[PDB]
Amino acid sequence: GFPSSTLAAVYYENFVKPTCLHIIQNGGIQDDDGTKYENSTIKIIIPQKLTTDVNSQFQTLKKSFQTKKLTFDYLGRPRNIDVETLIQDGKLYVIDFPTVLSGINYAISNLLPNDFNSMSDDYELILNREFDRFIYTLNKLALRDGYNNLITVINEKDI
Amino acid sequence: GFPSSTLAAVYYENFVKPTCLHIIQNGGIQDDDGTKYENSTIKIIIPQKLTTDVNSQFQTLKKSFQTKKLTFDYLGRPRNIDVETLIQDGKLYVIDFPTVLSGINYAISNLLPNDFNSMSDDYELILNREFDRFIYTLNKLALRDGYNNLITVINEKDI
Ligand SMILES: Nc1nc2c(ncn2[C@@H]2O[C@@H]3COP(=O)(O)O[C@H]4[C@@H](O)[C@H](n5cnc6c(=O)[nH]c(N)nc65)O[C@@H]4COP(=O)(O)O[C@H]3[C@H]2O)c(=O)[nH]1
Ligand SMILES: [Ca+2]
Ligand SMILES: [Ca+2]
Repeated sequence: GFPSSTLAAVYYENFVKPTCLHIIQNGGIQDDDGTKYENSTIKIIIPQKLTTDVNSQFQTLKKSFQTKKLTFDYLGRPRNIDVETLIQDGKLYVIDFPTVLSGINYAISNLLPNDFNSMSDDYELILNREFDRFIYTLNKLALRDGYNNLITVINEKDI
Repeated sequence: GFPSSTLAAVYYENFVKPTCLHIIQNGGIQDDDGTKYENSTIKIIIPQKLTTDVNSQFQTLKKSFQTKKLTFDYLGRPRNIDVETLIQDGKLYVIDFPTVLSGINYAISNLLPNDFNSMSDDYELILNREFDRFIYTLNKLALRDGYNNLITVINEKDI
């Protein structure tokens, strides 16, 4: 249907779902010191602006949240899973800025005059519609699988 | 625009492009024994059928091509890059079955009667249209950046 929905579907199937299954099946995510955090949950961060350099955007968010990388395998997966994590008060949070959101910039290209400015109300509307579709798809798939209470999706503007 | 185009754009920006830049900037990909292969190129494999278990599909293709995993960092990237590789006659091939293609199944859901069979001519047409858009987008972006000669995109049916 909409590109933003399909990007949420691959992000869910190939990242969020196996992360949730690891949390459930492993009894949590393990830190460097060997502590396993049964109470592991996921915060998915939607940025206020979407840049054409999501790698630098990721780095700036990692610095701001003071996260560190942990890694785990999910059986059958082609590659390991890497997560940015914060540990507070006996709880672990995966804090993910999805690199898949770069696809939204590709989509929107055709929807704007190509003299467009990123700060305009028109542009804020079109981007927010794509984010709304992405968020709904992510939540729909998580709810269907029973992982609603493991995942929250937060817009940067609302922090 | 089309979901399949947007999936190609994220696959290109967040995987194919940094792989190409590593090959160019590093003077190739390095094997376990320390041999660096200046002649490193990418074969992107489009499957004949798209399953709802791309992880098992990836494993079956890895077994058939007899590839092994190599890993490298690309400066600024949130995570390392993992590639399946084959080495033959002084040349290295990245052989990638893109897990992003799972998104095409999500897209197509609405386009078929939901009593549909995967083997029908109708279904072969709709899937092939999505693959055609994915391939064109990948090639367009690679050509724009100058990486056309590093990448070939092969349909499994044509091997
Ligand atoms: N934090 C975290 N997020 C993850 C991880 N794996 C997947 N994701 C997230 O899930 C999205 C979809 O991944 P995909 O469908 O496998 O689709 C992927 C996959 O086909 C390919 N790709 C990305 N990284 C690699 C890699 O290291 N090796 C290979 N062979 N392909 C990769 O590029 C596509 C697009 O990737 P993105 O735009 O980055 O979009 C990714 C990213 O936002 C992970 O280990 N950690
Ligand atoms: Ca939730
Ligand atoms: Ca080519």
